[PDB]
Amino acid sequence: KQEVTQIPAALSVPEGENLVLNCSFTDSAIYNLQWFRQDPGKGLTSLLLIQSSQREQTSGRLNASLDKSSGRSTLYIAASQPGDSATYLCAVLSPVQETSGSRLTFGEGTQLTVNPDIQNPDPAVYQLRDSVCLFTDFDSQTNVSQSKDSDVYITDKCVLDMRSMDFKSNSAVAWSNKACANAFNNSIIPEDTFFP
Amino acid sequence: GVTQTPKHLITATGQRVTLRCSPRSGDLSVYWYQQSLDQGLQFLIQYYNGEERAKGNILERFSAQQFPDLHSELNLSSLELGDSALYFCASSVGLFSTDTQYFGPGTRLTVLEDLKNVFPPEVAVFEPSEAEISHTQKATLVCLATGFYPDHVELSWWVNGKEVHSGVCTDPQPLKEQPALNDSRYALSSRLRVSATFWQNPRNHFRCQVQFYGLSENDEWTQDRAKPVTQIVSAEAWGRA
Amino acid sequence: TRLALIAPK
Amino acid sequence: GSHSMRYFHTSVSRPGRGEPRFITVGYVDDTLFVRFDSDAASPREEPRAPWIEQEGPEYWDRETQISKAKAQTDREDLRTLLRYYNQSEAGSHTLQNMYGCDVGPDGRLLRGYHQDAYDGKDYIALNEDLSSWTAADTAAQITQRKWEAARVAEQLRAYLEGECVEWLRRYLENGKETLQRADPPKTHVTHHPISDHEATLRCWALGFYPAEITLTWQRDGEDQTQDTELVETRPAGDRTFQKWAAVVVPSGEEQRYTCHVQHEGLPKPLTLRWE
Amino acid sequence: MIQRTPKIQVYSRHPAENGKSNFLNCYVSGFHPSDIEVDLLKNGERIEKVEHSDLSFSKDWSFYLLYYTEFTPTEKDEYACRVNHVTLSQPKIVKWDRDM
Ligand SMILES: *[C@@H]1O[C@H](CO)[C@@H](O)[C@H](O)[C@H]1NC(C)=O
Ligand SMILES: *[C@@H]1O[C@H](CO)[C@@H](O)[C@H](O)[C@H]1NC(C)=O
Ligand SMILES: *[C@@H]1O[C@H](CO)[C@@H](O)[C@H](O)[C@H]1NC(C)=O
Repeated sequence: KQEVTQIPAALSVPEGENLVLNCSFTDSAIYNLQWFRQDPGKGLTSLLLIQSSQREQTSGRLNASLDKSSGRSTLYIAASQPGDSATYLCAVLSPVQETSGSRLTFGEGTQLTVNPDIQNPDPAVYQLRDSVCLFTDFDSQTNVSQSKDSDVYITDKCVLDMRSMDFKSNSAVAWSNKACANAFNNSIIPEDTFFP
Repeated sequence: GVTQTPKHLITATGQRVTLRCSPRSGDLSVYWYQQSLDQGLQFLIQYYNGEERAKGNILERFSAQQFPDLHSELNLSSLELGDSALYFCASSVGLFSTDTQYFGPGTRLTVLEDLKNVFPPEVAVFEPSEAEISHTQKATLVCLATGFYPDHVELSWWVNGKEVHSGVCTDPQPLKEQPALNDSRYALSSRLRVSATFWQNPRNHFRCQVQFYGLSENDEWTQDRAKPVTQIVSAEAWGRA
Repeated sequence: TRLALIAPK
Repeated sequence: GSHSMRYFHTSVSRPGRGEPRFITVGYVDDTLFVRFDSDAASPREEPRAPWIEQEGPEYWDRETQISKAKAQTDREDLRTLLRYYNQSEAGSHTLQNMYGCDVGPDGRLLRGYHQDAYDGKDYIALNEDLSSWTAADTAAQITQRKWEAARVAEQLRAYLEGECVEWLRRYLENGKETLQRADPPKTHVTHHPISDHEATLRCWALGFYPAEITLTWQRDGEDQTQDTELVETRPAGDRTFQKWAAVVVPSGEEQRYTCHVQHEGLPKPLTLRWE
Repeated sequence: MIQRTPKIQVYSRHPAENGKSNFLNCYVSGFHPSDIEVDLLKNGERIEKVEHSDLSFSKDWSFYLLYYTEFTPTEKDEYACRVNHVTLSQPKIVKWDRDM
């Protein structure tokens, strides 16, 4: 009967703003409530562990509240950084009627995407040496749309970080083995995008 | 922390697999979880000092045990398509309700009907554009692994024999090349951006390494082409000007 | 109400 | 005045007769309001006070599962302590736990409790600061290092500072007519001549709540505490208590002895004589 | 091993009167361990349908129990409580005195 629901399922916010992640459970008979982050390729990392009778926990920029009488939990993330991008999972330790021991009950999770602020935008589309086209250096407000034709392959935006230069840049690749002038025609590209 | 073996596993239906786990030094209780697409993270079974503690909605064809050395094994027999999921192993010091569990890297299992659709990827690197070099004073290499099934791939960049993570971006999930087909081949793209002065030096060597996980040796291969076994396919570039 | 605590000795 | 809520636990192992016997009870002041026994046909948290019966099914489902887990955890501890003290698995052993909180007249927390015992002697106890332990021997120190690493006292402190006082106030208001309405004792004096020259004057106090009471005899106004036979306060069986005090008096000097009864149910202390 | 002998008090809930229904109580306390044999006697015979309270202990960890059942006292019938414990080699019997 113990069921955990997390809302929303996805949340994309600009860099720096504060965040509110919600979690609810049905059976109020719990031993503790935890918040995990799940990075792809790696396991789960414990962020906050709220005891049964406690009401809140804090660690760094993270604050989480617990209300068993209402069966709710909220995770506050102050000054969100791009490194916080992960799937945040809400778990509950609680028993089940007529069974041996207690277990953890997880929610579906909230996929958080903290988009980085581009200091100096510079949209451009280049062409690379085939052994593809590179739409890069566009602001976070730029939306990458999937190609209409199935034979034309287009990926989504992706943020690389050159840490030695304090440089972040979004990019996307479009190719087809059938020109870079109409590869990103479906996406709302800025007209100032430079075409060499 | 927690170690799980193997890392990936691709086998056919009706087969039987074994997943090994090793808890942390001093941890006496071990946990097994299942993370699929249609159910999320779900508890399976828990052992404490070689004895079963808690048990979830685990199938009879799933067998688990804990040995006196505290490591655990999970036998998934008579595999179905729905058994394809990500299986995690966690451990704790004991049974304290005020403590936390520590999870391992997991084991990714994909169950297929017939294995005739498994293919290793083709890796190719793309040299940066001279227009990007003259405009941004930066050089971006793009790697692309095409035509592989399933999506058990791990991409990495190597510079002068050393793996690099700065300036590296990779797609979060591979895309289907023909999404109309249910057994479609996948594709994955990655980028590496360095300074234009670093790329112009012909002394630097760049390597895109794609780690593919394929068929294990327990599966019989009766086809003309080579067996798509777990292998590494790579492409490289040297840079000029 | 009762204390929810599992603390083995 | 001051009020308290306490939970008692007892696990007695029976090697060969099945799982250990587990009985836990809950009290508010001197009033039993919940019980759980593992030997019952249906082990459930059962009510023992009419004011607690107004809680929903989610209340009794929670306290049942918490008592069942407490029973199973003590079964693991009974086997654990066998290795700590190097004892045979053939003998019967007892594990006892008691936790609770006291509140003042303003409802604020006065003192929180949590202490365990094994075979009748102290094992480990939560200190009054709710942030440290007191172990009795080297075996309890093994438990102490485990609970400190698992941060057990942090959950105890949260419960004694929050849930223990909040739910105690709820019980005091829902049972205000029985938990905050004191029952005065019915008093009378009996005469029992032993010899032709001495008699026994017994001052009875019946049907009072709470159990805290003071019976004193006065001979011409002087306390006869040295020669007063006093029995322990005993339950009557209907939530009330009983107690009597007897003094051997010579025949002919009965009116020179007076009984004095002190009780919170009495606005004024009562003085009675043999009549 | 701590072994403490039980204290015994046998009494009635209400002041006894011949011919009126009442409750005969036997309150044992201050004993360790918990396992104890308590029987209410009527003229030496074990009374059946005797109920007891839930087990509990005091601040010194010593237990206590209240055994009780319905009865109607007469001037001819003698009641008593029989208690056997590990601390008692002889089964102790305490007669019921109406004035105590
Ligand atoms: C999450 O909980 C907060 C708590 O007040 C509430 O204000 C907010 O509306 C909730 N968010 C959603 C999406 O329901
Ligand atoms: C881009 O377009 C999609 C279209 O469905 C929309 O859902 C999304 O909010 C837009 N913005 C971003 C940043 O994806
Ligand atoms: C589980 O699998 C292992 C290896 O595949 C095998 O040796 C063992 O017999 C199986 N069954 C059990 C109960 O371990």
